[PDB]
Amino acid sequence: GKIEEGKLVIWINGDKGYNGLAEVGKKFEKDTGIKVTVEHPDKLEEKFPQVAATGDGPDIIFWAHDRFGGYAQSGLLAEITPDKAFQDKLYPFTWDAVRYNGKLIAYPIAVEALSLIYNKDLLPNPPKTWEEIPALDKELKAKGKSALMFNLQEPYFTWPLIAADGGYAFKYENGKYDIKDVGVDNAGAKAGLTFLVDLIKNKHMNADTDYSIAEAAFNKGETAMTINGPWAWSNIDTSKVNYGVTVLPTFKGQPSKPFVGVLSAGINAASPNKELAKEFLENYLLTDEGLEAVNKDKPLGAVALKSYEEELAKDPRIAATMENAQKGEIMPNIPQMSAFWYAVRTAVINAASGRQTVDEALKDAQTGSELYRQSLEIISRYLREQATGAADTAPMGASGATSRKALETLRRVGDGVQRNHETAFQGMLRKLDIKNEDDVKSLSRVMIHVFSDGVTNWGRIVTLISFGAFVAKHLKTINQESCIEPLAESITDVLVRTKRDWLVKQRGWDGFVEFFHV
Ligand SMILES: CO[C@H]1/C=C/C[C@H](C)[C@@H](C)S(=O)(=O)NC(=O)c2ccc3c(c2)N(C[C@@H]2CCO[C@H]21)C[C@@]1(CCCc2cc(Cl)ccc21)CO3
Ligand SMILES: OC[C@H]1O[C@H](O[C@H]2[C@H](O)[C@@H](O)[C@@H](O)O[C@@H]2CO)[C@H](O)[C@@H](O)[C@@H]1O
Repeated sequence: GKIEEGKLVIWINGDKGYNGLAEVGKKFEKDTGIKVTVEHPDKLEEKFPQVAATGDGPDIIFWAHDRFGGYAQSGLLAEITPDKAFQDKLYPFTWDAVRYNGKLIAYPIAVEALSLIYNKDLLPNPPKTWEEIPALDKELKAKGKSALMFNLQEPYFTWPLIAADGGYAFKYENGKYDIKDVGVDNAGAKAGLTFLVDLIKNKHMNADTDYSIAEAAFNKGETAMTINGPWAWSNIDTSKVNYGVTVLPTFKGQPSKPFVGVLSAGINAASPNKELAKEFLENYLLTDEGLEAVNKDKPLGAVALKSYEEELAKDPRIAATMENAQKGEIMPNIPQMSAFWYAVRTAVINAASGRQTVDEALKDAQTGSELYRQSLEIISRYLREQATGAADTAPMGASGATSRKALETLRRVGDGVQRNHETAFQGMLRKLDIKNEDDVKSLSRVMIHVFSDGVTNWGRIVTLISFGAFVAKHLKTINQESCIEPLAESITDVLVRTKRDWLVKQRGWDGFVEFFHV
């Protein structure tokens, strides 16, 4: 579809201050005559990339910054170009959160971190350690209360415990991510998730607890503690619970490490209202008055706007938010975050329910989180060596035996396919008439149509990749060798997005190697 010119449609999550945001919209309308519609659809972070890819969706999307790199990589976001005067009004680290491939892709709004929230009438002093919670629950159960309830359906809430003893998403060293180094199934991650599963086994928590259930229990005074972000404080205020906000408990003597989000506002690349969107965000929302309107509805956390943050920083709840943030880590914004979160979501739910053991659950999560990078390594190497006649001398890196053996297998089976099906391959090549980088960009749709709509098996995956090598050879011969790595990226994207679940179920590329073992 087509986004309508002369209005603004905004999407924001239903846990945020969307009524406050709508008030800012009304102020904008009063000056400009432009109606601002604020919506909070379910699963908006999944809906956005689907609808925006067709030139549809909201003019402005609000989410934590972690999702925005994927959106930017997909061409769904307009580049943000504020002047120096405006940029200087926000904290530099918040702009860093919304930078992707050297470009600003959103406006930062506020810094969010989970804290421990406790009922002072039940628990005058909160526990300093996770390890003491079982004994505390026993004391409280005898009085008809429980120690702790929080959302076990979203891995955002369990991550601080998984990370505490050494779990990590993507390793960060010497000022850089090693995207090849994933820390989801190490001893530290296992210890944290085992502690969570044991809480459930011992009836201190219930696997089915979600956001609404935990919120209701805390706000009714039934449970002594919860884990939540600043947005939750409004409903607690309304409940009149005598609450405190504090540092998360330690695990094995180490801080809980929340993944820190920067609520950010991106402009849809398909919007015909980009100038209106920039005006709204810079001159209405990111002002003391604008942020106050949203914050009074549901608190934002530590806002990006320096002038207003100076007022808010005096609040002990914000001090606690920032203490927890400093103990955690700013989320990456790399496109692979979506897959990481899906993988860990499934692991936590399956481990909590008993569907998988902790070891089984985190193994699958590691495979899911590594899948893009490993698939690209294999596919890129095969395409490039096929096109040039010479292999890549670079070390395979992480999980290198699997990558090496997969590439060996692919050489054997993929060369066979190209030989036996040379006629069909040559015919399809000529039909597609691939001349340049723009023509390569058009293949994704065709690949999804032909590949993804068909039986899922390793044979069809070999055809996908082998035909890719056939195209790569063609690109080299016509002096378009620069198109090969984009092509490999495109093939990988199609494969891992459309066959994610199946691939993880096969043990990924180890399954491929076993399937074609001579
Ligand atoms: C009938 O004519 C097809 C040949 C089939 C022989 C094959 C052995 C079957 C018996 S099979 O094993 O069942 N596999 C598939 O049918 C199959 C799986 C994946 C595919 C395809 C087929 N494609 C159509 C093929 C290619 C040769 O003739 C078609 C290519 C594909 C769509 C075009 C654009 C494009 C661009 C890039 Cl870079 C990469 C891939 C593509 C998508 O990937
Ligand atoms: O649970 C995975 C989930 O975590 C984060 O989402 C948070 C969000 O940042 C908060 O603003 C608040 O709305 O709670 C969400 C968790 O339910 C990531 O930002 C998100 O991408 C990820 O899927």
